[PDB]
Amino acid sequence: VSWSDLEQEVAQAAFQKAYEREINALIQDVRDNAVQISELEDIWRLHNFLSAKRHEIDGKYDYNYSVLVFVFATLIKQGWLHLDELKGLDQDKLTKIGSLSRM
Amino acid sequence: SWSDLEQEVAQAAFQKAYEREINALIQDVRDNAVQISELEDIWRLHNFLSAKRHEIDGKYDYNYSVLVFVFATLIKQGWLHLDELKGLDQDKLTKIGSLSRM
Repeated sequence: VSWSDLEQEVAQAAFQKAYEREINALIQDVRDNAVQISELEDIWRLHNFLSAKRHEIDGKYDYNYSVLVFVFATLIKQGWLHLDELKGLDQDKLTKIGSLSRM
Repeated sequence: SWSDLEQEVAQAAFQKAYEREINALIQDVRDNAVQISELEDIWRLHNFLSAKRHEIDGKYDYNYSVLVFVFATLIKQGWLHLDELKGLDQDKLTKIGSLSRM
């Protein structure tokens, strides 16, 4: 509850940063797989991968301030974001989000 | 009622048309997975792989009780021509052909 005007600006920032980082990494993966595709089973493994990733990406980047404390905590736990990049938020948030990365 | 060698010419025509479509698919999934630029390109590739996995799994039903319908489809899709089924009884070919026209 309660997000400043610039807290909202630094939130969108850290969101789009971790977002772009993960998309690009995905973009490389789908490329680096086009090489080792020999059998049809390799295509099914690519389909399965695109399924799992699409489901995670569509539901993980939920820009909703009421759960955005949990979203950021995940990204931190996955390396797509560090507390250093959320610099600008109130302190209970930074302290809270941190405690949630290791939970 | 399928002969002993009708079964062999069936396996032949089946897996050949299969290879043509699988090989062609492997090229598409390769050529497209490379030219991906934005994220929207990956979701479109995902949708394609979804529809194809569903179509391919249900397209190649090697079941002699419906294999008259499977072959007729492949012919309507270019993965096979009646010329390649010429080992079958002249009466099946007439049926299979008529289903290509539907």
